[PDB]
Amino acid sequence: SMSVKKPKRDDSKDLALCSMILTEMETHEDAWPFLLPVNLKLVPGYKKVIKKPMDFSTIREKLSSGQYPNLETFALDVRLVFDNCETFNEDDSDIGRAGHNMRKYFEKKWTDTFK
Repeated sequence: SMSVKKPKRDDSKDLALCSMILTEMETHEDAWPFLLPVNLKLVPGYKKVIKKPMDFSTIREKLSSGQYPNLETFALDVRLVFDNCETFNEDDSDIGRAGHNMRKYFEKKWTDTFK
């Protein structure tokens, strides 16, 4: 509360570490469904159904331009990528499986880096 603060967690390396995680996600072989925004002209249903599209390129641009105020808003956008994928794709499809694999990969790196 006012003039009463928890001890300062060092957040000075957060930007660099989120960039590293994002690099690892970008270079994973199963990243291909997520590298670029879904083409809303060419994919029926996507625009109406997925209220907040997100992809790795868009996360990378947001990261590089100071549009994440803290590491939790970064993790929210990454998880959005996988939540969208599950909304639109059957679990038993290549893209559906890609999304489960990538979410697992991400959550481990996240825990190991920060928790």
